[PDB]
Amino acid sequence: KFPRVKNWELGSITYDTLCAQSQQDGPCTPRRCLGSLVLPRKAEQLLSQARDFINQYYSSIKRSGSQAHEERLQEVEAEVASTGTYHLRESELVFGAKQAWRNAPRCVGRIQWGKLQVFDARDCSSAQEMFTYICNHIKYATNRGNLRSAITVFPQRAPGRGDFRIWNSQLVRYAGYRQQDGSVRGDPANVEITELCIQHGWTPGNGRFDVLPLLLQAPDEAPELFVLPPELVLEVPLEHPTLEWFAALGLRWYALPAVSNMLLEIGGLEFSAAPFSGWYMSTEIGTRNLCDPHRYNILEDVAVCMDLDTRTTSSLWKDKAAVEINLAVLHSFQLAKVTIVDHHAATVSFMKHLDNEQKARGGCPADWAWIVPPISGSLTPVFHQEMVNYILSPAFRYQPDPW
Amino acid sequence: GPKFPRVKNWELGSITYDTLCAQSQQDGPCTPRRCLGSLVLPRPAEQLLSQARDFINQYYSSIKRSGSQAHEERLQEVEAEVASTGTYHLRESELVFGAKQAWRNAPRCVGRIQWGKLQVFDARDCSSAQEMFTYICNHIKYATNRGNLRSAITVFPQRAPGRGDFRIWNSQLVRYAGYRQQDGSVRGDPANVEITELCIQHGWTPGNGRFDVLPLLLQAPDEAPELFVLPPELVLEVPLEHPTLEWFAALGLRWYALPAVSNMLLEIGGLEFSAAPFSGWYMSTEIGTRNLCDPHRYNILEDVAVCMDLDTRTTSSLWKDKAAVEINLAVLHSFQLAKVTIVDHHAATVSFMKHLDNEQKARGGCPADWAWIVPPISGSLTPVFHQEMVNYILSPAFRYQPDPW
Ligand code: HEM
Ligand code: HEM
Ligand SMILES: Cc1cc(N)nc(CCc2cncc(CCCN(C)C)c2)c1
Ligand SMILES: Cc1cc(N)nc(CCc2cncc(CCCN(C)C)c2)c1
Ligand SMILES: C[C@H](O)[C@H](O)[C@H]1CNc2nc(N)[nH]c(=O)c2N1
Ligand SMILES: C[C@H](O)[C@H](O)[C@H]1CNc2nc(N)[nH]c(=O)c2N1
Ligand SMILES: [Cl-]
Ligand SMILES: [Cl-]
Ligand SMILES: [Zn+2]
Repeated sequence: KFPRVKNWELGSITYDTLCAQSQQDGPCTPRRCLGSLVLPRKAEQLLSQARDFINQYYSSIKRSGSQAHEERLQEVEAEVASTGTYHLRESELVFGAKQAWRNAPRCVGRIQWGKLQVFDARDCSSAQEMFTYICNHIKYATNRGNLRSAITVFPQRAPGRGDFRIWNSQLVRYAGYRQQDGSVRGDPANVEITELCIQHGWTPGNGRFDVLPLLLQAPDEAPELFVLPPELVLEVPLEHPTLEWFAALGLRWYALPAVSNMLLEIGGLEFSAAPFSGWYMSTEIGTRNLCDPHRYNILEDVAVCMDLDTRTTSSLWKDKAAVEINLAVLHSFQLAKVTIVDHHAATVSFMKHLDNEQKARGGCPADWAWIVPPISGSLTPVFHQEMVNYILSPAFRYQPDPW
Repeated sequence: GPKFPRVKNWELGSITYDTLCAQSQQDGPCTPRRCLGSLVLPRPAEQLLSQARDFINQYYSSIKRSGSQAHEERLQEVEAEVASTGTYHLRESELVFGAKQAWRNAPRCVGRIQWGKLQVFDARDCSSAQEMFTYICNHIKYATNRGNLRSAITVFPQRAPGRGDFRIWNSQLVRYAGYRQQDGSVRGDPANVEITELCIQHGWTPGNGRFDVLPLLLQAPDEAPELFVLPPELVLEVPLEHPTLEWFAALGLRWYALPAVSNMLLEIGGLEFSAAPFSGWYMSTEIGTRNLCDPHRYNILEDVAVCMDLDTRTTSSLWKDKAAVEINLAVLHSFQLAKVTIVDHHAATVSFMKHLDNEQKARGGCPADWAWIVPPISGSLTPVFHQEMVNYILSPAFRYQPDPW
């Protein structure tokens, strides 16, 4: 029937009835679970999604059945029947953006979901205008290190017309230059975007942390290249509270995590450019970005500096170096007065969020493999909590690369 | 592309397709509408015969005699036996193949690289609780081997029509007592509170330590379980010390050498073996992270962090992470010093990636439960974190079964 959901540390049980509201298939079947896969393998419809969303909106303002609610439904209907599409009012877009964050199964930061600044950028007609909105978004969100969550929404997709797109996967990305002796200098995750930039006329650097320009694209136009003003990109030098040699590693990370390659779907409408930002959880930087073998891969370097036995796995040299790197990220962001949350505090807030949502909506869609942090899993409460994963709309979705 | 799940490793960029999942004949808990992958326990002769035939086919394939005269004859013999008695019996070599294949098929086990080297003790002649005990002690002595641990399974008689099961009530052959206290706390292992109280109900005189080895409650068919004390010399333990933190030894922590699971059901060709205890050797995180640091287990994290003089008043000091690493190191160092087989989570996961490649070639895939395969500390520092996995049920299988009481 409905999933019985148990927490194995406390022995407490809930039941998810929210999943019954899902209208979209995930990748699992009774024959086999594909829950660990990162990406998906691959007018009456629009109208029914539209109506459902308008229903969500009016219920949320506690005015279901009001004349305003009936009129709005007819507007949507008349617009679709005539034009094949429709448009949201700003207040609907604001509600929609918040629900999409709220519904995002892979996000451990959802306790913050109702606090989101929404910039309406739907009156955008050029890449140059896109750039101006983006600079303002960054300036607002960064806020001298007192980070504020925000989203900017660019014009929706229209049939038989190219999309508005930001080609970069994030607003801030460090270059990855592939030197022909096999290796990569910089961030291996951004090799393809770096090359795309150079090809579109960017003068490349040759450092480990060169901030990339943005490639911005208006419909059916070649993308345009814009360099972000260095004073807009707040960055944090990494040092360690006790290990003085750590700063000599020349490591740093940027303050603002702003994803810019995802599609925002609201009521059947699709926003192909809608970058969103919040603040970092430390493990993203300290564990994944710096310690992944296919990223900066600094584990061995830090270990050799800590004079650890690199010869055998059984000395746990990797685990020790990783802890210290995460410590340095936390220490450095704290010294710089830049908002950051550690994985213990984040997962503790998520448990509170699960409980809030259980009372509010009867469940919470969550992807266990993503919610549990990449170091010290079972040391956090979420490890011991069963979760149900399913797709609710409004939603953030992946979409193909524009190139 | 091919019409099978596509499986990617995000570290290496390499891609495989799982075709083995096509052979699954039993559903798990997921649907296209919602994934239940994270749940720990998810919820007639014609039915027996098809399970039986499938297994005999599997057996004859494994010896490259599929379609042979002996194959058709063994099939014919299984149908005849089921037809006249409602059940059938496995030849010795079929039981051995079945036991190894159940291990090979176990989605939650990271140690499967070793699957082909499993010593199978045939105990289907056992007729008493006392005899079960003799078999179990023999298993323990062989598997323990003075610290040079050897994988083994002992198989007691199958479930039979209208007759009680053979059962071992304890969840493992070695378990530390958990004594419920007057204030509500637990002395010992909280995981074992219930089995401890059952032992006392059945006549065990209880100790009062943190590490009292429990007696075994053993049940022969249609009889009350009998109580058996393991002679201490048979139960190898390892006192825990740390290679540099000299005070760690003073904590008086220890763990037993042999992980031997005893409450699972071994299913083969529809036959059900309700008592089939199996053992290997530990991965160090099972002891160092889960058993010692889980909040609902021994919960020693704060004790150790205080000894290490860490800031336990704030999450951002990473005092939990720091203490947990040193505890795992102590586990590894103590087992190594004691010459008792053990594998760290890095070596174990590397060996499992090797296993995945072997099985891709041998069977076109490998059923695996990501959440269980990725270790409870240092997750993304191990190669399995970045490997997509397909989970599904194959038979022969080890299955959960309800508690006997
Ligand atoms: C405010 C503090 C926030 C924290 C601490 C946080 C934390 C996280 C973390 C750790 C991840 C995993 C990312 C990865 O491993 O690659 C994630 C993913 C995600 N977050 Fe949040 N987040 C925050 C704000 C937001 C906001 C404002 C939004 C949208 C409005 C959002 C939506 C998402 C989405 C859609 C993903 C999945 C990304 C993907 O699948 O590629 N988050 N978050
Ligand atoms: C040889 C060394 C072995 C190692 C290092 C190993 C490792 C592990 C680990 C770390 C787990 C996770 C347990 C947990 O978190 O509760 C596990 C589970 C499991 N193992 Fe292995 N194992 C080994 C041998 C065996 C053998 C010999 C068998 C059977 C013949 C086996 C069958 C299983 C099964 C069925 C589970 C799942 C149990 C459950 O879900 O309660 N393993 N193993
Ligand atoms: C709003 C927000 C806040 C935050 N702390 N992290 C994020 C995600 C940032 C992030 C971190 N590592 C990696 C990625 C890339 C993910 C790519 N997808 C396709 C798996 C993104 C977003
Ligand atoms: C053969 C074998 C080897 C090994 N290293 N571990 C095991 C599992 C032992 C084990 C460890 N922690 C916890 C448990 C309890 C299992 C809980 N199941 C029933 C959900 C069992 C078995
Ligand atoms: C294969 C596996 O699904 C994949 O590597 C996932 C695991 N969990 C994750 N969790 C987070 N937060 N971010 C990730 O990129 C991943 N990667
Ligand atoms: C809720 C979650 O499924 C549960 O805590 C699981 C997670 N992964 C695990 N993995 C292993 N090896 N052992 C476990 O007990 C668990 N517990
Ligand atoms: Cl990032
Ligand atoms: Cl154990
Ligand atoms: Zn699933």
